Amino acid sequence: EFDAIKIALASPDMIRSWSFGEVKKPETINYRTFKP
Amino acid sequence: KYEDVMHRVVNHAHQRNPNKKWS
DNA sequence: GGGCTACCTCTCCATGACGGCGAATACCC
DNA sequence: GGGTATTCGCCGTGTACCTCTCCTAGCCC
RNA sequence: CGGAGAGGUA
Repeated sequence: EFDAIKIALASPDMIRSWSFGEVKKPETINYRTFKP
Repeated sequence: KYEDVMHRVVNHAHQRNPNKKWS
């Protein structure tokens, strides 16, 4: 499948390529409904 | 209507000496 | 006592390891 | 300033397992 | 099925 592992610094554009959406609130789930 | 679970989080290391590390 | 709502950062807790190694100053001309 | 000491800061310190206990504060009701 | 602590085993 894959040869050698490469490691490098994390560019901000590369981090935005990893992601799937900005987190903006510190709340996690609700506990009244367990849906997040 | 929030009962945010981060106010229910168990302090699961409640017996550790405060000077120990890595946890 | 206890059920509902939530920290959306305040002070002295501490105090009995030792070796080693390397970096960041201290100093002596 | 150049080489040498001295303090200061980090890293580390044996494996596998078996029981048990213990997990939230504040407050205005 | 989450991690700490205490004791114990070799």
